[PDB]
Amino acid sequence: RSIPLGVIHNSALQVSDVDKLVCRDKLSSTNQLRSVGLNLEGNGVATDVPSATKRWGFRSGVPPKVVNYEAGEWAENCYNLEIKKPDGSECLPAAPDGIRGFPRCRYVHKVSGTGPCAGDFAFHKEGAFFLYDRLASTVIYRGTTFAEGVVAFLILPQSGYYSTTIRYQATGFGTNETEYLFEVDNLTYVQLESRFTPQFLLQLNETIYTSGKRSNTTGKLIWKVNPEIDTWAFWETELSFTVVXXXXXX
Amino acid sequence: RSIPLGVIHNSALQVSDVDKLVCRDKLSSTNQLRSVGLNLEGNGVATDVPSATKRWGFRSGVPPKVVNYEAGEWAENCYNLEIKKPDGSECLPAAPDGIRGFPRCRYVHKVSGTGPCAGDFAFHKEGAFFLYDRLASTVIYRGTTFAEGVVAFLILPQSGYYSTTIRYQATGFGTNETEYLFEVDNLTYVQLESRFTPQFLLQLNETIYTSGKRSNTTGKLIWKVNPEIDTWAFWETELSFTVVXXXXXX
Amino acid sequence: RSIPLGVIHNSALQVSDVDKLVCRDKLSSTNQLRSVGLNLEGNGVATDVPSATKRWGFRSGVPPKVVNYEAGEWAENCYNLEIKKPDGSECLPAAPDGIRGFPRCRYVHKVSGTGPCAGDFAFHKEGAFFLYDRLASTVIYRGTTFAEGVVAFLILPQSGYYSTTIRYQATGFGTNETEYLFEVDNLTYVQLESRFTPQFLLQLNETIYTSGKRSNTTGKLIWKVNPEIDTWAFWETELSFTVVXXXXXX
Amino acid sequence: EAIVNAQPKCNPNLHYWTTQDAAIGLAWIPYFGPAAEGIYIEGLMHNQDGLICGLRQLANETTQALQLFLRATTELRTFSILNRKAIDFLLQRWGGTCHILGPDCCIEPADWTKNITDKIDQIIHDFVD
Amino acid sequence: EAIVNAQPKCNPNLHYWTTQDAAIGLAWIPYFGPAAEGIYIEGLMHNQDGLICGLRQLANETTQALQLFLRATTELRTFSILNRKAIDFLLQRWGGTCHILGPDCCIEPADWTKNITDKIDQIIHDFVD
Amino acid sequence: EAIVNAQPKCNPNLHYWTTQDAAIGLAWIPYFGPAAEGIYIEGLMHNQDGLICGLRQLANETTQALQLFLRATTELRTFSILNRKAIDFLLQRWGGTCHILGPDCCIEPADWTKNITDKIDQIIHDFVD
Ligand SMILES: CN1[C@@H]2CC[C@H]1C[C@@H](OC(c1ccccc1)c1ccccc1)C2
Ligand SMILES: CN1[C@@H]2CC[C@H]1C[C@@H](OC(c1ccccc1)c1ccccc1)C2
Ligand SMILES: CN1[C@@H]2CC[C@H]1C[C@@H](OC(c1ccccc1)c1ccccc1)C2
Ligand SMILES: CN1[C@@H]2CC[C@H]1C[C@@H](OC(c1ccccc1)c1ccccc1)C2
Ligand SMILES: CN1[C@@H]2CC[C@H]1C[C@@H](OC(c1ccccc1)c1ccccc1)C2
Ligand SMILES: CN1[C@@H]2CC[C@H]1C[C@@H](OC(c1ccccc1)c1ccccc1)C2
Ligand SMILES: *[C@@H]1O[C@H](CO)[C@@H](O)[C@H](O)[C@H]1NC(C)=O
Ligand SMILES: *[C@@H]1O[C@H](CO)[C@@H](O)[C@H](O)[C@H]1NC(C)=O
Ligand SMILES: *[C@@H]1O[C@H](CO)[C@@H](O)[C@H](O)[C@H]1NC(C)=O
Ligand SMILES: *[C@@H]1O[C@H](CO)[C@@H](O)[C@H](O)[C@H]1NC(C)=O
Ligand SMILES: *[C@@H]1O[C@H](CO)[C@@H](O)[C@H](O)[C@H]1NC(C)=O
Ligand SMILES: *[C@@H]1O[C@H](CO)[C@@H](O)[C@H](O)[C@H]1NC(C)=O
Ligand SMILES: *[C@@H]1O[C@H](CO)[C@@H](O)[C@H](O)[C@H]1NC(C)=O
Ligand SMILES: *[C@@H]1O[C@H](CO)[C@@H](O)[C@H](O)[C@H]1NC(C)=O
Ligand SMILES: *[C@@H]1O[C@H](CO)[C@@H](O)[C@H](O)[C@H]1NC(C)=O
Ligand SMILES: *[C@@H]1O[C@H](CO)[C@@H](O)[C@H](O)[C@H]1NC(C)=O
Ligand SMILES: *[C@@H]1O[C@H](CO)[C@@H](O)[C@H](O)[C@H]1NC(C)=O
Ligand SMILES: *[C@@H]1O[C@H](CO)[C@@H](O)[C@H](O)[C@H]1NC(C)=O
Ligand SMILES: *[C@@H]1O[C@H](CO)[C@@H](O)[C@H](O)[C@H]1NC(C)=O
Ligand SMILES: *[C@@H]1O[C@H](CO)[C@@H](O)[C@H](O)[C@H]1NC(C)=O
Ligand SMILES: *[C@@H]1O[C@H](CO)[C@@H](O)[C@H](O)[C@H]1NC(C)=O
Repeated sequence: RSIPLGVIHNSALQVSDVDKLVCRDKLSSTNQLRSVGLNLEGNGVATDVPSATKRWGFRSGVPPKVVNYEAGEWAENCYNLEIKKPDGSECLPAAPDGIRGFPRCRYVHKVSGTGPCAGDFAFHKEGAFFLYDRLASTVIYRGTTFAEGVVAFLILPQSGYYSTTIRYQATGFGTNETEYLFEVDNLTYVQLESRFTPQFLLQLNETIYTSGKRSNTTGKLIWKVNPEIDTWAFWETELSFTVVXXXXXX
Repeated sequence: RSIPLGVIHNSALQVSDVDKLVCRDKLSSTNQLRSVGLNLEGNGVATDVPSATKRWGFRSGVPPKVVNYEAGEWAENCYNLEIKKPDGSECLPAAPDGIRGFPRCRYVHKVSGTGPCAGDFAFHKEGAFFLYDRLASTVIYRGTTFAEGVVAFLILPQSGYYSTTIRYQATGFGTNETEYLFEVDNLTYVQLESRFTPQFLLQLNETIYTSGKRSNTTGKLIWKVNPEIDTWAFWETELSFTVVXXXXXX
Repeated sequence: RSIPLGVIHNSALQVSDVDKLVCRDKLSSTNQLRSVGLNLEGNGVATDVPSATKRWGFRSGVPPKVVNYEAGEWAENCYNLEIKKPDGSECLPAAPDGIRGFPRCRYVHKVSGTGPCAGDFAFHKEGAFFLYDRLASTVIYRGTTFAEGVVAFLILPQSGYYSTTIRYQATGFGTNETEYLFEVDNLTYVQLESRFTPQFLLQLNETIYTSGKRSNTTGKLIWKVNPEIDTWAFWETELSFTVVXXXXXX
Repeated sequence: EAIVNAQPKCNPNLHYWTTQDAAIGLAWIPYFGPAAEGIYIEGLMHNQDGLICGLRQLANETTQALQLFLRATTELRTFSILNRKAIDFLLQRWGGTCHILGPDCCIEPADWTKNITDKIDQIIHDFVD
Repeated sequence: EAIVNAQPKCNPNLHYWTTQDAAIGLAWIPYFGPAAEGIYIEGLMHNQDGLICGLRQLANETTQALQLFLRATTELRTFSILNRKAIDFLLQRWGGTCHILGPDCCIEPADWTKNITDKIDQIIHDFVD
Repeated sequence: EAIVNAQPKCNPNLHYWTTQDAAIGLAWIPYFGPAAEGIYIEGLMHNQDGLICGLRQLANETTQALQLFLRATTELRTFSILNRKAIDFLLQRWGGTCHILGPDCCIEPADWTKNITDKIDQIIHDFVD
């Protein structure tokens, strides 16, 4: 169909197009035409890595497509994927020339791991876009920070920045049997669940470091949080460790 | 010069431009502006591989150029070239990103073989374009199906699909001493001539298979059609085999 | 800010924009809109290789940018750089597809050599552009002839070509300790200074050849011009050789 | 000028394809939608008003100006041919002062004429004392 | 039509970034200027007139037509969406003859009316002999 | 504002090249035509009205706004600077209702004035009974 256009009439936003304005409507400069990228975050979608990755999938036969946008929204959750196949080959294409990561991310969820990747490109299952630096794509690029979102086109009428990288390891990526681990260091991991917020993950990381709960050997140590530990949208808001290489954090 | 524009006046198509319309002429939407690709087939050109390849040639010093077009014509004959030099290097460049083959071809004449290729790019000797998927180029891309054609620009006023690949082998491609063979299988070939239609080639292929005229050894078998066998444009329309490794099909 | 536009009013060129014209101003065709590239040469900048290279520098974190221009100025001095790091890696990126050298150069100063190249891209320190074939860039491309210049945008109202390549060798390129040698042949060089004009370099080359002052061994011979030898802008205009492997040309 | 088909033959029918396709459910989502081979619609145009044979000759005659345009542009071209045609169309009509009742001004004061000369009968008809 | 936000939630505030930034000295020179991370300005818009929650629903509803547009175009696209919208806007108003006092003609002869009917009192008032 | 050349020198002559070239035979065919080095025409402009020295200063002063424009755009830019200037020109004149005899409306009702006040002598002159 024809691409809709947002215009302000009667102190309210309305969808319209250039062919259904009235002579009273005045477009005197291209400066009144604006493209904006809005994050799925703002609509109330679950942003944890298990929930977010379920919205993406691999498909072949569909070429990727790209559209510009001028202004974007500060994101709390972004994602940066480094996925390989079990044979070692890359699942995602390198970012084309001039495609930089999404510029404003409070938490960048960097996910490394493996999966079958039964498809040439990773698309958004719900039809949304992957928002990069002033560029929206239909597919995910390797190692490039993105926010999920959608684009609107408008006719206008005539605060420090901090980013924290949260690293994960993944097995069976893409399938319906995907497993995630939160990486404390290269040998200490926490089995991840959907209910863990970014703030809880950063405090669990600070607790493990200061309490000496990191692995002090050459082997891999994986902690499990017991379900008895728990603590809305992002905008509206005594631990015992014993080893059982699994373990439990009560 | 200035690019001409097709406009309908007095129940007839006329060439004009936006600077020589009258106030009666009404262009109220970019939807009235259309680019169309027309196939040389429709003008009555010989479409057989020997005749068609004579219209192409290699030249250096001229960069390739590309133009978009929105609508195209169903083609009976398309071409897909895989040519190398005797030293093994490729004669034609890989198709740029996002250039797919021509989307509607009844017969794709796939030509593999060798030639000197005295030139960086292969151009159309008569100035025509090579039509790909909604993209017209001045040069041929490697292994990419194209139809020869030309582009028109218009101001508008306010049926199953089957494709058959016909494979050829070529020596001396580009020169005036080019030889072509129609490939029945990897060891059975027919010496090609200009008068062989696609329908005749497919029936000759079906006859050779069912009659057991394929090579039953490890060597190469080449059939020749005797001139006594024969049978307009595409839109207006008891065999004896003995071996003489050449042979004859009477 | 907004990109200024040149318009002719009262028999003089004025800076303006499309939003501050009067109804008397008539723009009836895009043919009246023109982009032009003007060479820094025309403003009186020193064009010798030592002076010119001081205006360029390496910087990281800034992506390169490119803008089209339609008409350009014949240049007396152009530059073509082939710089490597001491480890052998290239300092400058290969020219993108379709970027050809500046088309009109009386003297192409080809500079080969080494330097630290502390930066991903080489920019113009004074904010000017590097002019290629109808394309202006913010960065220098490897082995691609360019002229320094700037771009203007205009609203219009409703002689053989010879090029000479002058080759140089450079050490410490980019730093404030750069050394240049004018190459007579692969074993005979002249220590370069800012005051040497292209015409003086070509006559010094012709004198060295005809007088047999080229190196007649396998080693490297470097001539020095004594300061007693000397001879405005480009548009307004008995030698003794003894060896001292240095030497002097009096 | 008119279009004179000077080709050896003309196929009078245009069996064409394009991508100018209300979607069916989730078919608009690229992950669920058609492959690249299945985005085309087809149509068949006949030679009414000789438009097809004229179109074939028009595309043939467009080539020289099109090739000369492509030679003069760099493959980093940043403008479309048809959008520039649309802009030139508007600049031809409205790029200068529109003198009403002029040959180059596309303003018809028809109803405005029979709104003044119609409503003269409000001052000449009401001339009583 | 109007915009009906049908999302599970709405963040009523838009903390946005853009690159629509008088330069400070030599900061405009790319060699001396900011890195790619430092070219952004920030702003905060609140939900006055419900514009933010309407904008989120608008971007959501734009996706289908946007995806269908991207499927039909080749990634060698040579035209911008917003420039084509601007051209279509002008073609809608001025692509044909503007009939004064018509519904599709954006010409107001207001002052021109009270310049004729005002200056009738130069010929009907001066009718003396 | 005016253009004040503040450069150390000015070359008052512009020896220029461009590609704005009736073709000779088959020279338009890329296979037979010129190489990339031979597509240029040359010209020589002198400093009449000081246009050349003004042009050199204009290009110099354009750089800051041009660089700031290039910093804010992504190298996937899909619009041309000059086409957008042409669109903005039309939007400035015709982006709203044109009030006749206004300062921002480029409509001259000159002949339309002396077509009404001329043809008043068809009703005031024909007032006989
Ligand atoms: C400091 N910013 C503020 C005001 C000027 C500068 C640029 C930015 O612009 C906003 C804006 C919107 C409406 C009116 C004025 C400024 C803006 C947001 C998105 C896209 C473009 C501009 C916000
Ligand atoms: C089903 N098709 C048919 C009619 C709508 C759909 C789209 C296609 O459009 C034609 C067309 C031409 C003139 C009027 C209406 C439709 C078409 C051909 C080439 C380029 C664009 C559109 C033909
Ligand atoms: C032979 N040249 C001469 C005149 C026609 C041909 C093309 C070139 O055009 C000039 C020009 C400028 C103003 C009026 C007429 C021609 C020109 C220079 C720069 C960019 C475009 C055109 C100069
Ligand atoms: C109303 N339509 C009908 C007849 C004229 C107008 C335009 C359309 O045909 C177009 C066309 C363009 C591209 C592909 C297929 C049809 C057309 C315009 C001019 C000349 C021939 C066909 C069908
Ligand atoms: C006057 N401005 C004020 C309020 C309406 C007009 C436009 C601007 O807000 C824009 C906007 C666009 C992109 C980023 C940030 C603000 C806007 C337009 C429509 C709906 C919501 C916001 C602020
Ligand atoms: C009528 N022409 C004559 C004089 C003004 C008009 C424009 C043309 O010169 C152009 C020009 C542009 C690019 C290359 C060469 C010439 C021109 C416009 C403004 C200022 C200087 C020259 C020559
Ligand atoms: C738009 O919103 C609806 C309802 O929340 C949702 O089902 C749909 O997936 C959204 N579309 C996109 C492209 O995100
Ligand atoms: C989910 O995973 C199970 C493996 O336990 C598999 O049998 C099933 O087919 C999967 N479902 C889908 C929809 O892929
Ligand atoms: C952790 O592992 C990564 C992946 O091999 C490696 O790049 C990094 O240097 C390691 N860090 C430490 C502290 O060992
Ligand atoms: C985890 O805590 C350590 C201890 O300060 C810190 O260095 C590290 O950055 C933290 N990790 C994250 C992801 O914040
Ligand atoms: C050594 O590592 C274990 C985890 O395996 C950790 O809990 C323990 O605190 C470390 N050692 C000491 C003495 O704390
Ligand atoms: C156009 O038609 C003429 C006559 O059939 C032919 O000679 C010429 O080569 C054609 N041009 C192209 C570009 O095909
Ligand atoms: C055609 O081929 C013959 C070889 O038999 C050669 O002598 C002749 O030069 C060729 N003609 C052309 C035009 O290349
Ligand atoms: C025929 O030869 C081609 C080219 O090497 C090869 O790819 C193909 O597999 C062969 N087919 C058979 C049936 O041998
Ligand atoms: C030739 O005939 C065989 C026998 O059915 C068939 O498999 C093959 O596809 C045919 N080749 C072509 C090019 O149609
Ligand atoms: C074996 O191959 C020949 C061709 O060389 C073929 O004509 C013949 O039919 C085959 N053998 C038999 C018994 O048919
Ligand atoms: C413009 O001219 C001034 C004065 O000559 C100079 O300082 C400045 O560097 C120039 N700008 C560019 C971009 O060359
Ligand atoms: C210039 O080079 C000298 C080396 O002799 C160095 O000490 C100095 O720091 C350099 N100056 C600059 C500005 O780099
Ligand atoms: C001079 O040296 C260059 C660089 O290795 C080489 O390419 C060229 O062939 C040499 N020329 C001669 C005459 O030795
Ligand atoms: C130097 O002189 C020789 C002698 O003729 C000539 O071959 C060579 O091209 C000259 N070099 C340059 C850069 O002109
Ligand atoms: C041999 O080379 C020297 C430079 O080293 C040159 O000046 C001299 O002329 C050459 N030999 C003769 C006999 O001239």
